[PDB]
Amino acid sequence: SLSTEATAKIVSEFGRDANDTGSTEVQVALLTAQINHLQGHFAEHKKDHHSRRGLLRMVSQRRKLLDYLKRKDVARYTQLIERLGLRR
Amino acid sequence: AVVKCKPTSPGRRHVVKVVNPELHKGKPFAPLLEKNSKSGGRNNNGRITTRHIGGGHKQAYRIVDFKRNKDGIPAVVERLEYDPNRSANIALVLYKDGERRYILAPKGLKAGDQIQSGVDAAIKPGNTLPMRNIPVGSTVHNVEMKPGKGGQLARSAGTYVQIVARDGAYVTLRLRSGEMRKVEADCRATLGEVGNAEHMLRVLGKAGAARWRGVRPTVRGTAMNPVDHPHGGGEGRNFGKHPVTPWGVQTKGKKTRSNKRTDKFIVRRRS
Amino acid sequence: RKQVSDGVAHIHASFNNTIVTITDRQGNALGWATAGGSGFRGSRKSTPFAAQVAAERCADAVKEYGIKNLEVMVKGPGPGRESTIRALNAAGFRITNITDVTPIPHNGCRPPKKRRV
Amino acid sequence: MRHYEIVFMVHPDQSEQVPGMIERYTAAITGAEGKIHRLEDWGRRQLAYPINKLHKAHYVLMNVEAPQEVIDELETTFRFNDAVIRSMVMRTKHAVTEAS
Amino acid sequence: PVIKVRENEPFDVALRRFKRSCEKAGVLAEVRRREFYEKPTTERKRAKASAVKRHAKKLARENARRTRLY
Amino acid sequence: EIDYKDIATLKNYITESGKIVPSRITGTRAKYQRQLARAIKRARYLSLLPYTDRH
RNA sequence: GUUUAUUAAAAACACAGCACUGUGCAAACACGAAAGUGGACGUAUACGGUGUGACGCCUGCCCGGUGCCGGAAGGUUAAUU
RNA sequence: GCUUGAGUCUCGUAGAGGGGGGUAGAAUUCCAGGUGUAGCGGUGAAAUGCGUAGAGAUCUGGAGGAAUACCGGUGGCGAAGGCGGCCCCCUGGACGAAGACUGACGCUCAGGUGCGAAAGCGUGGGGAGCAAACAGGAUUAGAUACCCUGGUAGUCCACGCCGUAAACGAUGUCGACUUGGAGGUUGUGCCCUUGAGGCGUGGCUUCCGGAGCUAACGCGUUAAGUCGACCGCCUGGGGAGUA
Ligand SMILES: [Mg+2]
Ligand SMILES: [Mg+2]
Ligand SMILES: [Mg+2]
Ligand SMILES: [Mg+2]
Ligand SMILES: [Mg+2]
Ligand SMILES: [Mg+2]
Ligand SMILES: [Mg+2]
Ligand SMILES: [Mg+2]
Ligand SMILES: [Mg+2]
Ligand SMILES: [Mg+2]
Ligand SMILES: [Mg+2]
Ligand SMILES: [Mg+2]
Ligand SMILES: [Mg+2]
Ligand SMILES: [Mg+2]
Ligand SMILES: [Mg+2]
Ligand SMILES: [Mg+2]
Ligand SMILES: [Mg+2]
Ligand SMILES: [Mg+2]
Ligand SMILES: [Mg+2]
Ligand SMILES: [Mg+2]
Repeated sequence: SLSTEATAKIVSEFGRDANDTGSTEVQVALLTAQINHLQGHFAEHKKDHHSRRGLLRMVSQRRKLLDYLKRKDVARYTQLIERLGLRR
Repeated sequence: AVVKCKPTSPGRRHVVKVVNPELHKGKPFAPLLEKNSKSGGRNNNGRITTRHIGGGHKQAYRIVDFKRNKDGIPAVVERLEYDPNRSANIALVLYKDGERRYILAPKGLKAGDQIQSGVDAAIKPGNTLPMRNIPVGSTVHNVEMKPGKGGQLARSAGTYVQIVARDGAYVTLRLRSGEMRKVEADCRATLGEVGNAEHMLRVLGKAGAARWRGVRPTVRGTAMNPVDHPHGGGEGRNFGKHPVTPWGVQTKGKKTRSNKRTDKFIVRRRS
Repeated sequence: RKQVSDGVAHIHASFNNTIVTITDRQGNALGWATAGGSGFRGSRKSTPFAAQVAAERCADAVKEYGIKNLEVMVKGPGPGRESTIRALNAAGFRITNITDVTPIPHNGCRPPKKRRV
Repeated sequence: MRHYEIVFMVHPDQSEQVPGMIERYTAAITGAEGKIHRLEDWGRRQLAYPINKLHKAHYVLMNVEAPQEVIDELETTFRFNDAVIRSMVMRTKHAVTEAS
Repeated sequence: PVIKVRENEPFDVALRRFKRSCEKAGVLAEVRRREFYEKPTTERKRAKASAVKRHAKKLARENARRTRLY
Repeated sequence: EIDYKDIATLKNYITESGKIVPSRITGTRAKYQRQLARAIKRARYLSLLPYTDRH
């Protein structure tokens, strides 16, 4: 999946502290971290449909989580997308 | 890549092009060029020796290093450029001593890649080594028939030669035509296939396209009169003859090779 | 002529015909006998008896070589699988080792389709 | 940077070069910050079945820990080295140093 | 299947070893299996029937042993 | 856990003709049989064990 | 697009495409008593010959005859002896 | 607001999950050569076919393709289709252990989008075996079949298209509740010397059965029982899944 050390940076960078792992920001950031990393995989493994099914689940989960943030706090949502450079 | 033209007009509907963005868009390397003139199929007697040759775009020959005798000096691929004289492209390489040369572009070569020629060179595409040192079963191109004479086999766009056996001083090669041939192990070969494998997927699309590359129209023997061609005429469309060449030799099946000198090296014919 | 003392016997047992051949340790054939050529045709050759008779004819075809030791190679199924080997006792031939060499593919080639009998 | 187990058999006529090859291969990994956890020269052993009309081969064991490239670039050398025949590599999760 | 016969072993026992060694390996059964193609569907169906028979056989036997017949 | 190099124990789970003995006979657990088979196939490749009695 | 300059411009020729077949490079082939030249400063994704003639759906049966290809144990068979 | 739904993180586990690359052995066919001689092959029987131009059989060597015996198991994994040699690289999902974190972020889903056996189509390769079509020999009153000897497409690979199956568990997805017995498979806690043990706790899964349900057959904690949410679909047979 994702390297343990790389996961540690995101939870600290986006979370309030190093122990808050459930925050919607780290989940979205964690999902985004894996989503973009798989572009290289599917760049040449175009017919690897079975693992792509898992990728679309990550995309769907990220969409669902982002919509939740929009309803809860719009200002906080805007900061997350601009930092992550998504919703283009 | 292969691109199908949109049918904006007749003569363009069926045209399929091969586009390689990596090819150099500028002028070739001037000091490595020379002038070659069209012959039109005429020999030194002026007679038409081979038919259906004439016209076409002007072309300038470029000295392609088919020997690759620069041993021990690494070179870097400066760029790939179009070659009007052959189906394959040519990669311009710069030896670090300051000498430039043209070589046939292998399958995967690109600008900046490392290429080395010699007996101790690494086993990578684009490297030239004697087949004595090349492992058996490896795909090679631009194979010399004689040591030091320069490559003469697998020079086309996507052609290649497979080294199948190595017995003593001779190596048996599976030629692209399917025939197996014996060559000395001292002859040099270049690792990897020839580049631009899509050259066979292009479609000229229109009659003028063939003319651009110096191919004049071919006239069938059936439409001839008896005086001109053995197939002759006849009121209506009558053939009633075994197909033959315009000089009477039977075609469509008749074996023609008669070289008793080198049939020793032909372990097996193509079919 | 060669006067080899040790030989190798190959049993090509099959559902239709049984072939018995005798060869030296190097696989060079010395003599052979078959059920079909021993006066049995059609269903006759398929029976186990034809296998034992074919073995008898094989012994005479090689008696001039004066072989003593034999290797019984067995291939394929059939009623002649066991009858032929026992027939060598009637000839008194001596054997040293017996092994099964029936081809057993690890999948691979496409077997022929079933017969709708 | 994972644990690897390497086994390779060389031509019996090249039994006098095996100490040399071990040093060269070990040097390559150690140059990339790797370290060898086990080395064993099993000697010439009887083959279960012939390979290329050959019945006896020299066996050695090499369990190492090094990055991707050095083993990947080591595999290609294994391919063209005619002395070595039928080499194998494996993946392991923990370094093991047993006699076996 | 390989069997080694000594000089002092009588043939009767030696012959039976072939009938008990080769047959144990299943040469006569394996060869018949590849004589004709059982299509993949047939393999699963026949295996399914055998599995049902194997399980049902023990169930049928176990119940019968606990049931009197006279 | 089962190591292909542990060659002394491998004949206990193969026949003379190279057959792998089924679990129903040897009584080995299903998990161990799976890894055992991998070890056997691994050893056969290295010419440590024979594929069959004919070679 | 081409053609009977001067009674025929067309359904004829050509054509991109398709297929068969020859050719391992001192290539086949072609012009030359020969040297040599072209094919080609190309190398089977190349070249020559032949038929068909964009594209679409397709191209069935017959190898006795003729031709070609392969083999050739046997029969017959030249110069020579 | 809250933590029990759902989700995140740490540590491990099993697995033909998927894509790419490499490699190994057995076997068939073909090619070369040696030994050797008149049959081989095939069927209920026979013939076509192959063979004195030396087959089949047997040995040695080489080329090439396809599939992975034993393991192997109502065993495993996957949403389904489906996925079996071994090795490496990239990667999806599930499950367990306790602990922490977010705090309803959930369920279903017309249209839509994606995947989707085999056959089939397009282009370029490959082609050992098998085998529609086709050919011949049998069988029969006839045999455009069943059987036999040959045999092309196809079966294989690259990329695109096709989007159909008894694509079945003939049973849509999610959640809760309701007596049991015997197994398989994969985690885990505890007792521990009285182990190829003893008592618990999860996931998946096979068979038999209670109440209940059902037209009956049967289903039966993996419901076809008792309920809730949402969607799909049916309205006599034929005509017709046709115009
Ligand atoms: Mg995840
Ligand atoms: Mg021409
Ligand atoms: Mg033409
Ligand atoms: Mg005319
Ligand atoms: Mg007419
Ligand atoms: Mg048959
Ligand atoms: Mg006029
Ligand atoms: Mg006019
Ligand atoms: Mg015409
Ligand atoms: Mg026709
Ligand atoms: Mg829908
Ligand atoms: Mg298909
Ligand atoms: Mg196709
Ligand atoms: Mg048939
Ligand atoms: Mg349907
Ligand atoms: Mg199915
Ligand atoms: Mg079913
Ligand atoms: Mg249905
Ligand atoms: Mg029940
Ligand atoms: Mg319709």
